[PDB]
Amino acid sequence: LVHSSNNFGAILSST
Amino acid sequence: LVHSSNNFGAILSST
Amino acid sequence: LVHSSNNFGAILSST
Amino acid sequence: LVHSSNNFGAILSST
Amino acid sequence: LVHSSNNFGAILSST
Amino acid sequence: LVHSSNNFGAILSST
Amino acid sequence: QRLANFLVHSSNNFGAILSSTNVGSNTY
Amino acid sequence: QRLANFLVHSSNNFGAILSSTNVGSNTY
Amino acid sequence: QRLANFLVHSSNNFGAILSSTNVGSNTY
Amino acid sequence: QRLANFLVHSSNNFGAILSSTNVGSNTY
Amino acid sequence: QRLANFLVHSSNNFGAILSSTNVGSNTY
Amino acid sequence: QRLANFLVHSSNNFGAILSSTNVGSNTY
Amino acid sequence: NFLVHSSNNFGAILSSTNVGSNTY
Amino acid sequence: NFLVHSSNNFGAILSSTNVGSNTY
Amino acid sequence: NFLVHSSNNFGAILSSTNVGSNTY
Amino acid sequence: NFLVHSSNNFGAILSSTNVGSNTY
Amino acid sequence: NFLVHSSNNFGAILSSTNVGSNTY
Amino acid sequence: NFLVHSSNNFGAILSSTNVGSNTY
Repeated sequence: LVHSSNNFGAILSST
Repeated sequence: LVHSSNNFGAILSST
Repeated sequence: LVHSSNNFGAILSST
Repeated sequence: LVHSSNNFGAILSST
Repeated sequence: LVHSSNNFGAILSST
Repeated sequence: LVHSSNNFGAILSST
Repeated sequence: QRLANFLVHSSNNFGAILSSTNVGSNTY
Repeated sequence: QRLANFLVHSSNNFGAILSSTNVGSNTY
Repeated sequence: QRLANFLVHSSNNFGAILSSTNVGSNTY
Repeated sequence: QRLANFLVHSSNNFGAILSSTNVGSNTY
Repeated sequence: QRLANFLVHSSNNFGAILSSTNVGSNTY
Repeated sequence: QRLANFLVHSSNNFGAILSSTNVGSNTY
Repeated sequence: NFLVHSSNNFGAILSSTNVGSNTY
Repeated sequence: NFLVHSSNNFGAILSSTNVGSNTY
Repeated sequence: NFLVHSSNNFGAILSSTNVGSNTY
Repeated sequence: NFLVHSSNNFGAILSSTNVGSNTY
Repeated sequence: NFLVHSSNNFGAILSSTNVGSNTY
Repeated sequence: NFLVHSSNNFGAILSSTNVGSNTY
């Protein structure tokens, strides 16, 4: 589960 | 489950 | 579970 | 579980 | 479990 | 468990 | 969530880019 | 969450970029 | 969370970048 | 959390970068 | 947590960087 | 935690860096 | 095989070159 | 085979070149 | 095989080059 | 095989080069 | 095989080079 | 095999080079 709030940057998730 | 609120950036998810 | 609030930087998560 | 608040830097997590 | 508050630097965690 | 508050430096943790 | 009076400029690139530039080769 | 009067400039790149530049080779 | 009157400039790069620059080779 | 009147300049790089620069080789 | 009137300049690099620079080789 | 009126300049490097510089080889 | 290249310049030359200012 | 190339310039030349300003 | 290259310059030359200012 | 290269300069030359100012 | 290279300079030359100012 | 290289300079030359100022 990935939760993001007010993301102005770059988010990278690898599973 | 991916939840995004107010995303101004770049979000990358790989599963 | 990944939770991010007000992320202005770069977040990288590898599992 | 990864929790980030007000992240202006670069966060790298490898598991 | 990793908790970060007001991170302006670079945080690296390897497990 | 790693807890960081007001981190302006570089923190490296290896386990 | 309340947000107001904010200007956002976002640019995202996911594609390979190849650029070649030549300026010159003039005889005077 | 309340946010106001903020300007954001975000640039993100995930793609390989190759750039070649040549300036010169002029005869005077 | 209350945030106001803040300017943010964020640049993130995850891609390999190759740059070649040549300036010169002029005959006077 | 209350934050105000702050300017942030953040640059993050995770990609290999190769740069070549040549200046010169002029005949006068 | 209360924070105000602060300027932050953060630069982070995690990638290998190779730089080559040549200046000269001019005949006068 | 209360913090105010502070300027922070942080630089962090985790990547190998190779730099080559040549200046000279001019004939006068 | 006789080849001659002659270039003569007597005029002031001003050159300005800008390459860049790209956002990715 | 006789080839002659002659270029003569006596006029002031001003050149401005801009390449870039692209957003991706 | 006779080849002659001659370049003569008598004019003031001003050159400005900028390469960079790219944000990634 | 006779080759001659001659370059003559009599004009003041001003060159400015900037390479960099890139943010990653 | 006869080769001659001649370069003559009589003009003041000013060169400024900047390489760097990159943020990573 | 006869090769001649001649370079003659009579003009004042000023060269400034800066390489660095990079933040990592």
